[PDB]
Amino acid sequence: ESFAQLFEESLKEIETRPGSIVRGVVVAIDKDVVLVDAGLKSESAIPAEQFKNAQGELEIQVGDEVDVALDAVEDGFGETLLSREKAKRHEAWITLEKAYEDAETVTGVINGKVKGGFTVELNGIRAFLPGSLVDVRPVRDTLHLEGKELEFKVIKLDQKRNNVVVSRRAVIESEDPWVAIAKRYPEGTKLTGRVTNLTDYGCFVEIEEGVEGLVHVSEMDWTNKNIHPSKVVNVGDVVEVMVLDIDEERRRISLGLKQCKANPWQQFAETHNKGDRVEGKIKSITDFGIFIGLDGGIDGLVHLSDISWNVAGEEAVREYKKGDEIAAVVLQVDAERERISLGVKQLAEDP
Amino acid sequence: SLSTEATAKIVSEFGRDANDTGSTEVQVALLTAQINHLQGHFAEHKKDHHSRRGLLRMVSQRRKLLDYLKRKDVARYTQLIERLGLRR
Amino acid sequence: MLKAGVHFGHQTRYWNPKMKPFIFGARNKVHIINLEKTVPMFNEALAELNKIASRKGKILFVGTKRAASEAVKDAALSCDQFFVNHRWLGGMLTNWKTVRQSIKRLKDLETQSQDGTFDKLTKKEALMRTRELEKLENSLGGIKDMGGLPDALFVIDADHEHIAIKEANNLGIPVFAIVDTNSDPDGVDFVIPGNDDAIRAVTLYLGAVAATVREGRSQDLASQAE
RNA sequence: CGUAAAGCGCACGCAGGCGGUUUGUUAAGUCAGAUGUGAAAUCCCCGGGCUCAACCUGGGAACUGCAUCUGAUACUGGCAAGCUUGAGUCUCGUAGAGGGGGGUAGAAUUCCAGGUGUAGCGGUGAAAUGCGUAGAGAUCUGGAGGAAUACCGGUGGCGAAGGCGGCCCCCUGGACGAAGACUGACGCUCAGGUGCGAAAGCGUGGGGAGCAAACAGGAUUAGAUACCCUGGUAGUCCACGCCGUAAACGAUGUCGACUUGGAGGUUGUGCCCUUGAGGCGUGGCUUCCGGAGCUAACGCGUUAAGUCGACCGCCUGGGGAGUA
Repeated sequence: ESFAQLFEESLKEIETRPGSIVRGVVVAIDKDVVLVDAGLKSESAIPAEQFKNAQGELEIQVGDEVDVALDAVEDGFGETLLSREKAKRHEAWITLEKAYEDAETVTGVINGKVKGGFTVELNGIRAFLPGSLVDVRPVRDTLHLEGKELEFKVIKLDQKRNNVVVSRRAVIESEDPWVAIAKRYPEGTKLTGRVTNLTDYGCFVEIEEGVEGLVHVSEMDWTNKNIHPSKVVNVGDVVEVMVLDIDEERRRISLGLKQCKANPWQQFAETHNKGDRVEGKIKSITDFGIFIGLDGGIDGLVHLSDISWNVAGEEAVREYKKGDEIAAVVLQVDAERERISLGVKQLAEDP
Repeated sequence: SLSTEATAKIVSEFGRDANDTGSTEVQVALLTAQINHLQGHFAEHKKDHHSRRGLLRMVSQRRKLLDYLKRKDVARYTQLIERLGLRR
Repeated sequence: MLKAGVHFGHQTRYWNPKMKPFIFGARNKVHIINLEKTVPMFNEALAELNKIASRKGKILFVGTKRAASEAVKDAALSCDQFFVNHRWLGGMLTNWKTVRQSIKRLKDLETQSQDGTFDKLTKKEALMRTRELEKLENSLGGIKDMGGLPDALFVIDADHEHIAIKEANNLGIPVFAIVDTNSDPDGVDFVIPGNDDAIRAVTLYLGAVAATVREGRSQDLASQAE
């Protein structure tokens, strides 16, 4: 009657829009899809990756209750935005309590600064803070035992864009984005940003209080063109990214992501690039002037036809080595620019 | 363009009061004061066709109001065209 | 009453304007179906189901929806009724004259492959004839035991299986569907304004229909006769 | 009457046509009856006579009308008195490449004078004609003159249409909305008429950077009165007159009413927690997609090509011909 009308305003009263009221009971689990029912229209297609805690395995069976989020309705069929963000609000509440407490005490362990402030991780999540926040004074946790246990004492938070730098060790001690866009600027300030949508040319990681970043396709990895960003990173995930460029007009901060496994390649050039170190490597495709061993984490094109034996020109590597086989090959040159290591195979015992 | 003191002067001069602003003698008097004002603007400038179309518009508006007033009350029609000064 | 499943209302803005009798625009720019008018229409549907199933008639259950897939098989094999849940073939009812011998291929092929030449020719031939059986099995499996034209069609989404409705309106089958807010209640005889995309809802509506069917087929008159 | 033939290029506007709503009067239109008349023959009906029929003929009906008298007064019209919804006026603002006149700014192109400097420049699909050792092209400084206003620039804005883009001033038209007041049908359309009307062109007087018909030359080609290149005069610009046409196009006359939705743009405004770029409504103009309905289909679809009403323009096979 008005039973139903009253019933409706009752059910309005006993739900809210965000991920606040822990209401969805997990009513089917299957890898790789969780699904709940928080009194909304449909049932969420939950990833498994919003629900495994800190070492990789699941924590919640049938009947268990986490709130999710809302304010977005119907993309065709379905209901939600993920409950993991839910969690962010809880983290915010604890941070507020510390600010509110006047302080917040947990554990903060910060080994190093991607962009000038040690990284602090609380429970599952890891956050990035400005450089001062990690240490109370000039103590520096580089001399501390690695990934040490303290808490976090807050140094600085940016209040809009979420960057929090927190205080390790020293227990005793106790319009809007675009005018002053010089904070994360200067050349390469690393950031932790969640990606939003990957537009087949891009990835759109954008976190720092109402901005837009791209990390488009050219860097992303250490392969250029065949990459397809959906395969290589994620959807909705907080990553390694830094600015590389901010354009004042046109409002296009052009971030990057290759500032990572670039270092691995450098190590390969070095690590085994000290002089003439020997390597056990597997060939992948012999292209009539070489053999292309490509073991050791993405180091590209290698041994030329000129060595291969103690005969120069007549050899044709398909006749002499193999397809897909691990061999003797030592380094002989790493060229830092133009990304050419040039291994060899004549360094053996025939003469 | 026919400032507010001029319009209040003509409303109070031809109407009943400062509220009877929409009667026929008042509307004819405001259109006539406007036309006789714009004759100085079309004395020079000679080519403002987009404004002269507004002039011809309020000329025909004045003529249809005078045709209504001549049809209803010939007494105030003669008092208005003789008080105001028109008819070729 | 939102009894146990949550069947309150739907999508946002692309409502079919023919369903102006069932709307309440909520604060989140989402429609609320009039739940105090849903229940008389649903009872007017079940009062037809007891009649045409106590006719000993055949109900055909239709819903794919990627989520109401198993609720139709589970909630329809509990009765003696028939279902289509994976893929709706174009012309299973009005071109049933040629769907018939495809059913003969399914029954006449699992007859050969439960005991007969399911190994006698080639491992590749088992990989062909078996794959044929798993292709026809979740395409004709629920309609396999029907052997006739159905007397009713219970559609769970008019907007998703609108060609099954027009299909069984070329011929004279009384269809009825639970419609969404964006669905079209034109071919549907006994419209049920509610939730199409909730697993709770396709448990609730389809479960109460399942109660009216097997509870409706006289277990009392027969007993008396005995 | 969007594309088949067919919506004036767009307006104003006299005669003409049409007209919101209430009351009273009139009875002109309208309706009803009656009388006179509407010749006879002919048509039609029911009969009769020629042996039947054709034919002749009795009686009627009809002669769709006109005039007069008597009434009816719902509608239309005439007259009188109103009413406010249609229309119009006033008080506040609001946005806008709306128009006319005047002034000014920066970049660039061209030329001229000077400096540095020397062997090419320019151009093409390739080339040549052309310019350059008389110092070109480039680079710098200065000056002159003309024209158009990058970015903003927005299936954005304003205008009846044509159309209107730097910035500032002066004179000036229209639209819109909120709250009231005022007049009281003053309204819509409009043959003839009058006005405005891109570009080209014509006349008079100026001005002439860049571009560019004609024209010259080089190519291309079988030919090339062309496309391409190098030059280059009318014209493009201004002031005053004329011309009065355009694929003047939404190929859709104007005005008014009604009839499911969605996504946007732009421009006002009201309320509330402006407490946050917030939420709910409300007017105007406009873009797209689609519903019924319509259409030969394509498509149109609340800004209709849907349902209707008022008035106007136009069409009646193709060519001859929008020609004589």
